[PDB]
Amino acid sequence: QSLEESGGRLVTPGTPLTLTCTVSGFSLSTYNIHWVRQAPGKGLEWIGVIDTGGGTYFASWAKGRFAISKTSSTTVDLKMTSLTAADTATYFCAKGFDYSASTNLWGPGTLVTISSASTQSPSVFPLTRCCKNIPSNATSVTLGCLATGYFPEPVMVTWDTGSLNGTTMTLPATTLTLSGHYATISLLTVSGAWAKQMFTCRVAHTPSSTDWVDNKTFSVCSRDFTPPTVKILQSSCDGGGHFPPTIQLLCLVSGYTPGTINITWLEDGQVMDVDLSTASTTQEGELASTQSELTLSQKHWLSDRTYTCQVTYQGHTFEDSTKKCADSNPRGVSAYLSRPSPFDLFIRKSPTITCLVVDLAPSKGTVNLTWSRASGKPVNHSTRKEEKQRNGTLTVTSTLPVGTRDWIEGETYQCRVTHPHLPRALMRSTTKTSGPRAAPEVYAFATPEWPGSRDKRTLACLIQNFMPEDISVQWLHNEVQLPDARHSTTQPRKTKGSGFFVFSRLEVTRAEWEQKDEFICRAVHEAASPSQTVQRAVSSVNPGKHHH
Amino acid sequence: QSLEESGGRLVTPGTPLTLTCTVSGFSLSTYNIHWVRQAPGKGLEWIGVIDTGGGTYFASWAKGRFAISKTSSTTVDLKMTSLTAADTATYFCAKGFDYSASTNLWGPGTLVTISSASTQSPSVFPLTRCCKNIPSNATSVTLGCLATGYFPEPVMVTWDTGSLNGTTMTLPATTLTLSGHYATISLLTVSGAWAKQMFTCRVAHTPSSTDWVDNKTFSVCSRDFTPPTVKILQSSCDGGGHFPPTIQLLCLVSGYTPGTINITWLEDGQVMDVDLSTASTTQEGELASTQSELTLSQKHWLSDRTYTCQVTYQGHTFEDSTKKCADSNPRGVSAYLSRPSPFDLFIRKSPTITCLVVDLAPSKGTVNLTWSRASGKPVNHSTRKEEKQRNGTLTVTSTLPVGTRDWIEGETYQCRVTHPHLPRALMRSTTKTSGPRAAPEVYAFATPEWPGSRDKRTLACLIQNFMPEDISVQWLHNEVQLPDARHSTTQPRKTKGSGFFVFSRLEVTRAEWEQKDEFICRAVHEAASPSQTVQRAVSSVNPG
Amino acid sequence: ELDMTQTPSSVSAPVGGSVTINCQSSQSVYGNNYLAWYQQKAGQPPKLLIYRASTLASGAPSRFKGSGSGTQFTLTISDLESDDAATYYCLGYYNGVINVFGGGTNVEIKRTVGAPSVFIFPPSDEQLKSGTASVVCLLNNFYPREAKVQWKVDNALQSGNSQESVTEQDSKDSTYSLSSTLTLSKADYEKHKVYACEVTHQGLSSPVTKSFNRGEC
Amino acid sequence: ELDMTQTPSSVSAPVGGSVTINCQSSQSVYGNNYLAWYQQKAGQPPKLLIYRASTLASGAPSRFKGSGSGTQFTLTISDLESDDAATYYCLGYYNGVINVFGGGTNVEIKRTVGAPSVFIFPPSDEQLKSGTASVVCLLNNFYPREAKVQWKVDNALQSGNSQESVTEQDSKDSTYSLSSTLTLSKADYEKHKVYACEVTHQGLSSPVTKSFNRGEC
Amino acid sequence: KPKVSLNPPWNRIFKGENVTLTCNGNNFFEVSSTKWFHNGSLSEETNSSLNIVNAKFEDSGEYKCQHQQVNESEPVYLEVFSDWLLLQASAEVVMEGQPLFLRCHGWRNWDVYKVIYYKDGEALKYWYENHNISITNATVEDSGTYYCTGKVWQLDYESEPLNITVIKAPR
Ligand SMILES: *[C@@H]1O[C@H](CO)[C@@H](O[C@@H]2O[C@H](CO)[C@@H](O[C@@H]3O[C@H](CO[C@H]4O[C@H](CO)[C@@H](O)[C@H](O)[C@@H]4O)[C@@H](O)[C@H](O[C@H]4O[C@H](CO)[C@@H](O)[C@H](O)[C@@H]4O)[C@@H]3O)[C@H](O)[C@H]2NC(C)=O)[C@H](O)[C@H]1NC(C)=O
Ligand SMILES: *[C@@H]1O[C@H](CO)[C@@H](O[C@@H]2O[C@H](CO)[C@@H](O[C@H]3O[C@H](CO[C@H]4O[C@H](CO)[C@@H](O)[C@H](O)[C@@H]4O)[C@@H](O)[C@H](O[C@H]4O[C@H](CO)[C@@H](O)[C@H](O)[C@@H]4O)[C@@H]3O)[C@H](O)[C@H]2NC(C)=O)[C@H](O)[C@H]1NC(C)=O
Ligand SMILES: *[C@@H]1O[C@H](CO)[C@@H](O[C@@H]2O[C@H](CO)[C@@H](O[C@@H]3O[C@H](CO[C@H]4O[C@H](CO)[C@@H](O)[C@H](O)[C@@H]4O)[C@@H](O)[C@H](O)[C@@H]3O)[C@H](O)[C@H]2NC(C)=O)[C@H](O)[C@H]1NC(C)=O
Ligand SMILES: *[C@@H]1O[C@H](CO)[C@@H](O[C@@H]2O[C@H](CO)[C@@H](O[C@@H]3O[C@H](CO[C@H]4O[C@H](CO)[C@@H](O)[C@H](O)[C@@H]4O)[C@@H](O)[C@H](O)[C@@H]3O)[C@H](O)[C@H]2NC(C)=O)[C@H](O)[C@H]1NC(C)=O
Ligand SMILES: *[C@@H]1O[C@H](CO)[C@@H](O[C@@H]2O[C@H](CO)[C@@H](O[C@@H]3O[C@H](CO)[C@@H](O)[C@H](O)[C@@H]3O)[C@H](O)[C@H]2NC(C)=O)[C@H](O)[C@H]1NC(C)=O
Ligand SMILES: *[C@@H]1O[C@H](CO)[C@@H](O[C@@H]2O[C@H](CO)[C@@H](O)[C@H](O)[C@H]2NC(C)=O)[C@H](O)[C@H]1NC(C)=O
Ligand SMILES: *[C@@H]1O[C@H](CO)[C@@H](O)[C@H](O)[C@H]1NC(C)=O
Ligand SMILES: *[C@@H]1O[C@H](CO)[C@@H](O)[C@H](O)[C@H]1NC(C)=O
Ligand SMILES: *[C@@H]1O[C@H](CO)[C@@H](O)[C@H](O)[C@H]1NC(C)=O
Ligand SMILES: *[C@@H]1O[C@H](CO)[C@@H](O)[C@H](O)[C@H]1NC(C)=O
Repeated sequence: QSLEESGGRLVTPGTPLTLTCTVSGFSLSTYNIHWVRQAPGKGLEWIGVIDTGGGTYFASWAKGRFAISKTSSTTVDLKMTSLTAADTATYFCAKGFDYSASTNLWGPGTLVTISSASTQSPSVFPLTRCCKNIPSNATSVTLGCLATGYFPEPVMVTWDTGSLNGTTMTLPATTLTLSGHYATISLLTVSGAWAKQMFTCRVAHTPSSTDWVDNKTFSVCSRDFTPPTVKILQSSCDGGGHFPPTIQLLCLVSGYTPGTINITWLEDGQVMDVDLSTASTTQEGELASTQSELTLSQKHWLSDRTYTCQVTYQGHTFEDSTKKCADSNPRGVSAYLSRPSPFDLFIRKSPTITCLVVDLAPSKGTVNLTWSRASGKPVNHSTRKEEKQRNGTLTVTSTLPVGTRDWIEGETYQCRVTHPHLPRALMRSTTKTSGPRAAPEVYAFATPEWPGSRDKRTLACLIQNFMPEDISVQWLHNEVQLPDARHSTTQPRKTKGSGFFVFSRLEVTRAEWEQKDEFICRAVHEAASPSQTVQRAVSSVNPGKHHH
Repeated sequence: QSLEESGGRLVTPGTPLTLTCTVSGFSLSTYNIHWVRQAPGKGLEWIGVIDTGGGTYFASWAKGRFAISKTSSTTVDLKMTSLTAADTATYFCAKGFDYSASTNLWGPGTLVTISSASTQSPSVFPLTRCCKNIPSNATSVTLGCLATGYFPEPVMVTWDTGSLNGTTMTLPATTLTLSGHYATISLLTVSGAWAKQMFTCRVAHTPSSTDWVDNKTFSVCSRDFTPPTVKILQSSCDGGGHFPPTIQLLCLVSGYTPGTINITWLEDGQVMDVDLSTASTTQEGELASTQSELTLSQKHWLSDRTYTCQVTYQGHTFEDSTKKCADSNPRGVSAYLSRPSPFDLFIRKSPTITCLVVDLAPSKGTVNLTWSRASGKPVNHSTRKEEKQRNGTLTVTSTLPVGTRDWIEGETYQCRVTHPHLPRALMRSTTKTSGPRAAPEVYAFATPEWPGSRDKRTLACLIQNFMPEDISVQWLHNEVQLPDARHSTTQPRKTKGSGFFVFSRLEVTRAEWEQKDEFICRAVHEAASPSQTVQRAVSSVNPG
Repeated sequence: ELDMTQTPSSVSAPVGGSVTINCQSSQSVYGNNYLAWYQQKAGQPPKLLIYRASTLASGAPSRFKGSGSGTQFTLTISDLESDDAATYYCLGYYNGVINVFGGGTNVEIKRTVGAPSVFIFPPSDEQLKSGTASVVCLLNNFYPREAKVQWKVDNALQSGNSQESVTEQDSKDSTYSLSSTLTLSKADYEKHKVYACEVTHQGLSSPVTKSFNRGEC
Repeated sequence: ELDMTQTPSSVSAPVGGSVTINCQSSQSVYGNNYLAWYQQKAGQPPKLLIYRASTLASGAPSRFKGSGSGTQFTLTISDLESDDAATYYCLGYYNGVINVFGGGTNVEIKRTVGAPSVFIFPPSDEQLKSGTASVVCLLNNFYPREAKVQWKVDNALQSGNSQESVTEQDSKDSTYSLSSTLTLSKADYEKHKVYACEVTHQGLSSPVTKSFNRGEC
Repeated sequence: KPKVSLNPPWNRIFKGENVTLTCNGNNFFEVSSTKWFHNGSLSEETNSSLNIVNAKFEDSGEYKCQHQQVNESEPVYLEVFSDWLLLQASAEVVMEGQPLFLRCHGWRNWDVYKVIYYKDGEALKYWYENHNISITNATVEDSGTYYCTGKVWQLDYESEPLNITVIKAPR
């Protein structure tokens, strides 16, 4: 004999909403159903009642916005229209003995939010203490998860403790002051053999999706090792100030507790082939020392590329950076503004534009970044990320959701950049291309089998004669859309006649084509028909039927 | 029965000189005495004769400057006066049967020098070959002594070989062109147990003093004159290019035979305090390694002073030096230097490189552009060209033809530009890659027919997994290479693993494939074998 | 139109004391006793204590007594325990099928002083790839509520970058739990070494400090 | 006043041939035969071959034949050996007790061809403390005298910093010996790495190169 | 009449920049007080030099001065811009033989590199750093619409064009 409420979620103002009270144990032909709401920080407030005959009676403030219906023998629906921000509340349904709401059987309530921010998934991080501050005789230990940055309420955290017992304490949420998002912690106190026990928190956010489940699985320690220090040395230029014809880079990983270690060199963040560099590890006493040597041409050094020494040691990353040295380093702020991708516009159906502002000098104060439309109609709320980079600059990214119909009918969007140290405002604008239209031709090909490439094959796709230039190409294999990073795609270039072309290259492995040898190259483009996509499948088996 | 001359000596101009002919075996009351001189590099010249009665007669050029006298029964003196540099000669006395100088008994001659330079003692140095170039078996070996820098003639070299019989030979002296001094090389060839034997040369220089004796004592082999390799490494400025508060300099002495070593740092040639740097030494197998760390202030580094690592190993000095870098755009100018195209290099076999310098000012005074190789071998003339641009700047372009074989073996080529308004010379350098080699894969495809486009097709060529990145692509139809404007090729980008790829695209017309439907995509790449060229043809046909 | 006035909005009494909560109505209730008294804690549905203005509900203890008639009604809670600290409500049912809740009354229970147990949590490396660092200070099982948390980043007192989350008063020992989250950026975290949480509480004679060093764990 | 001309100044013939050296005087000699023929090598006094213009001296071989009278005199050396490569002189005795030497004639023998043995000597460490470096290339026991020595310092051909010393022809095997000394400063010697001596000779089909890198001995 | 002098001479400044208007003529009447005219409105300054500190956009416009003489001075115009590069110039109308100085000036003493001046479309002069063309004389073909391309903090910026016109000194 219980009651339970469902259907509470985040909707916009003006959106109708239906809650369902599912009852169990009693009959609705004997008992009435009451509806009571309660705002956060406010007391209880009666909404209404349905009787056994179906007659609904409400309060004075309801004014016909609330309707109660009996849908089945166990479910009672409550429908709301004309919702504003005052209706953000936890809603309870109750088994009423009479028309009075004096009863001992209530449901747990469901939570309804009326706001205008983005629905954000939580980021879940473990919370373990410092193991040097954790005593060795500790019969019990307290640990946790932080689920932060989500919008809106609620998340729920359960705990997998293994064979151990665990007291679980979930604190109430705090609204973050800068973003408006929520953050919770969940704490788990266990006893016994906690030092070898593997602990999991399960955080679910039903406003994101019903089956959004994040398991953060972690053990409780943060003692690592004595920390290495990374420094990079370089070749000297000569007595006339001139560079040698090759440049040596020496990445030095100073004295650390011996263990497995990896070194990756990066050229502007991209992984280099390991053959062009060496690495050496020595041990003196109880301490290890590591060096890595990199060889570069003089041309590459003079091209002002940035090189990163990446150290991976016991699951922890260290890093160091270098670029060509300079006596003085002038730099100014620049800004770029993208159009939405066809994939986001027509497949995902959620287009956005991004204003990316790079190479600003990190002075005092935040940079003013404003979105506007030439029509004067309102813009949506944007998201803003600020990130310090390896080369010393600060890069700010702003992403603005745009209306799909808005974009298609030719609206012009503006990014406006202001800062006190700027001379003038930086201005960027973006709009749908005013040229005509032409559909893509698609051709997919496989390279032949030959020695040395038995279990790894290169696949290729040609997309051509389309106009205008904005196109998205992806590869699909066995009812999953493969990640963009798996393949490579050239920049659109003009054809000799009319229109543009792109090439895509995808290296595939033996297990994939033995799984399914059908690989589909698909282009999404505004001029494609009938649903703005065109696709072609290829099989790489391509059997040698000579003379048919 | 012999004759011997004495008294030949270096004297000043105007100094009188007396030579003595000492005879033995015969009597001067029976035989006459002739005097004959010979200049160095010239012929013999008769001076005079004294008879048994004491009467002397001279040549026509003597003019009373020479006098002969009988001093004893065995000695005959020649007094010679009013001397200039033409009397520098070797002087012979002879036993004359009659007043003719037709005789078979002559003395060895004595040497008379009239000069005006300073008397210098010789410096004696051993001359031993390299012991790795000396073979292990090596039944005879040749060594020597160089006695150099002395004035005037002569020196004499004898040899202590120990227990060996040996052969000695002394070369004639050479006048040094810069100083006017002399130098001799005296060589000794020995055999047997020469590897343990200590050999000595005695160089004596009677112009310095009568007992100036230099015995110089040395062996054939020891160990290597081990040349420990000096290199200077330096601190990083960071990822924004800013300098840190201090600069570390690291002098490395890597892989050398162990011994005493000292490291001194100089700042503009003056010795820095010992506490400002720390040195350490390790050993691995046989080879030693030494390092030294020097800490500099940022200000000192930025002051453009020269820092010198001075390595003293077994008493000998090995050097390296450094100063603050030049950051390749001194006045905002840019310079670029290309590599040869593979098509130019391997197909036409006339590779060229091009040096382009942009954003110079259009002022007077011609730019000085010079080409060079690090090895010092000669370069050809280039096509020097200047032109002012529409934006008021001036670009200078030069194209140099280079040897195909020269490039393939890894030569470095240098473009050097000097302008009067530039504060220092600007340099650019280019060379072959130091990475691995991987030959390209070539794949060629014809598109199927698309509805509505009966008279055109597109050909696609995939070139992949090559290393290094330099590559040329051509398309051919009817055995002739098609113009470059007909086809489009992307810039090289890295694959997912090793190597690079490019795609090439060629639109063709119905007239072309009906003329010949076979079209060849050919890639030229340095790693391709056997002639740096790999191609694949494609047709627009079916198996049928 | 009609009103339910619940007085007072807050009342405090120790363990063993009594509180009186009055509800006054503008119009008399249906059949002059149709009023309920409810007890509600945080995150929970309200639990019925009194129905029909004097009759005790099933499962409610006998120390909750209800009285009154007409417009004037009174709940008296004698023999106060530490579990009884909650928000209490009255419900009036009327003619025309109208149910109006009361304004609410918070009851505060004075019990024994407990010192907080302080723990400090460095941010984990999965947050250290997102560009944000949140340092967590936990105050565990303290009575009473009033405590002060100060953040020290390289011995500098922080301001405007910390937020506190406090639980409800517990149902078995009636203590409180607090957390202060210190939110910093990537560059503001890695430019500093020592991170300290200083806790001042009246059960502590001195403000206790738990600290760590960045990277030295 | 009076002249005595020896023609030619140089004459060449192989082994087994003959040379003729003529001496012509402006005035006839004393008693129309008083003339001598001498043979002189390097560093040695001249040895008498002919006295009284036809009479062979004691110890001279019979292949030296003197002839002539008056003013015109001729030495014929038939059956030529490699020992006979020397400088030959004619001596005229005149009235008034006058002895006049001839101008001299260099006789060049062709004998069998010997290739040079090439050795290279780095400068010793005692010379390297003095600021000067001398690199020695030795060409040992060769015939003929015509050979070319080229110095290569980091594959650059040197010019103006080398000097050669050539010995006289040997009295046993009739070969020559040569040395080329390359003289450099200490700053120039330490700026370069490889040092090569290239020898071209008529007995060698290719120019043989002996080289050393700095140190590595 | 008195005339109005500008220190510095440039009638185009940047936002935030200073400038001082001085106004003097022949001393037929003794200098005691002066009147100032921003757009026509009388300014609250009596002294002969008016200071103009931290320019705003409203500091643009027609300027004029006056003394206790009867008739006024000429309508000097002061444009104020906020931008990256302003190609400043000495005078907007010039008469032959007086000096003309040009300056492609960058915001708050910043250094503009790879500077090129354009006269009527063609490239008049280019210099590596910023430069200061000074033509002491002015031909009647010197009249043109000028503009300058520059590089400030590695990025390219073009100045707003400014039309300049020489006239003949007889009549
Ligand atoms: C017009 O021309 C002048 C050039 O002469 C430009 O700048 C002037 O700069 C000086 C120097 O600052 C100003 O004089 C005074 O500045 C004080 C602050 O700086 C001093 O003090 C600190 C320590 O306190 C030292 O470290 C520093 O080195 C200086 O010694 C102010 O405190 C003064 O008092 C008043 O001024 C401020 C201005 O904001 C008021 O808000 C205050 O309430 C206070 O009462 C004083 O100003 C001088 O004033 C500047 N001139 C002008 C006209 O402002 C101008 O920038 C230039 N105008 C432009 C370019 O538009
Ligand atoms: C004396 O007379 C003067 C002339 O009659 C009057 O000057 C005029 O003042 C107004 C306002 O002060 C000037 O308008 C300027 O400001 C607005 C708003 O500024 C915003 O946009 C700018 C775009 O350039 C940004 O740079 C700013 O940071 C800010 O975001 C703009 O709408 C104007 O821009 C327009 O005009 C300029 C040229 O002035 C162009 O370059 C632009 O592209 C755009 O077309 C101005 O920036 C107005 O320009 C000015 N008149 C003149 C001729 O300069 C003055 O008000 C008056 N004084 C008094 C006290 O009465
Ligand atoms: C115009 O430029 C002037 C530069 O000289 C500015 O300065 C002076 O400012 C003072 C006070 O504001 C004025 O003084 C007033 O007038 C007289 C004269 O006093 C002055 O001279 C005596 C010596 O004779 C000296 O001791 C004083 O310190 C003053 O400097 C007196 O009755 C009073 O002091 C009175 O304050 C000056 O008159 C004035 N000088 C001139 C030449 O006008 C002046 O601020 C500028 N005007 C502006 C900005 O409107
Ligand atoms: C370049 O710079 C000069 C100043 O630095 C400019 O000034 C002077 O300009 C005159 C113009 O003719 C030159 O010629 C002289 O003219 C005077 C007077 O001109 C008379 O004739 C004209 C023509 O009809 C008439 O219009 C006038 O009213 C006068 O009646 C004569 O007296 C001289 O003989 C001479 O010809 C000057 O030479 C020149 N001065 C100098 C120092 O160069 C000059 O105009 C500038 N040029 C340009 C193209 O801008
Ligand atoms: C060249 O362009 C400049 C603007 O950059 C024009 O302004 C003049 O610039 C010079 C040098 O920058 C100023 O000289 C001053 O000298 C003193 C003493 O050395 C020093 O304390 C100052 O800081 C400054 O360097 C000059 O006053 C300034 N004049 C004006 C009216 O602003 C200049 O007119 C142009 N032409 C020439 C021929 O220089
Ligand atoms: C200010 O300008 C006026 C312009 O009309 C000057 O007027 C003068 O008036 C007299 C009387 O008719 C004439 O004779 C003159 O020819 C006019 N012009 C000039 C230039 O004097 C007035 O004099 C001017 N004020 C001053 C001080 O010059
Ligand atoms: C379970 O919790 C109790 C405390 O309630 C503790 O004493 C006990 O050791 C725990 N048991 C295990 C197996 O951890
Ligand atoms: C988390 O763990 C639970 C417990 O087994 C499991 O049902 C759930 O699927 C897990 N979720 C994820 C995302 O791994
Ligand atoms: C120098 O060497 C010679 C060669 O044997 C030797 O006779 C002589 O005694 C040596 N000189 C001295 C001073 O020993
Ligand atoms: C010494 O004489 C013998 C006799 O033939 C010879 O074999 C040997 O090589 C000679 N030694 C040297 C060093 O010449």
